[PDB]
Amino acid sequence: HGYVASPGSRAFFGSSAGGNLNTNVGRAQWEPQSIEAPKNTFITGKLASAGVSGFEPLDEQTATRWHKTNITTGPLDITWNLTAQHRTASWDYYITKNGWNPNQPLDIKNFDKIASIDGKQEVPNKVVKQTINIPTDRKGYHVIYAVWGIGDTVNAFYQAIDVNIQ
Ligand SMILES: [Cu+2]
Repeated sequence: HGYVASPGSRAFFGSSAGGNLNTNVGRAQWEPQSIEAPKNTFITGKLASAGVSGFEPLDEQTATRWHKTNITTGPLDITWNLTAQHRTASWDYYITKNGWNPNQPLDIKNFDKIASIDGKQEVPNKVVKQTINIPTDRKGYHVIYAVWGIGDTVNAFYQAIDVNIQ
């Protein structure tokens, strides 16, 4: 169990620690760490919730629904907080393509992978800090999809992150 705290994930922003910057986020208000589904679950319109019961409100998609963190292109620091550390296989990061439609359901086919970090089947610390590169053809509202792949289960934790790139 874990979430991306910086830039705050869509689920994390639904919690008090995230400032309640997103409203009406279901289970994300209290447990943004709990978005767990089998690896390689990428159902269109169910990326933000990973199809998980009680997280459905996260799947709404419009240009103005969610709070964005202002960021630049180039290096971006990602910080996870893990409420329950687990042995780890992988960390994968995707971002929406230039030209994507922020008023349509999220579809993984409209993202590129932009980073992949091997977990080496070790148990990470409670705070995990990684640096990924945001490609320079992205401007404006984009969604980063951060995926923490568990080493000793068939599951992963899924974190959609709303950013405004300038
Ligand atoms: Cu867990």
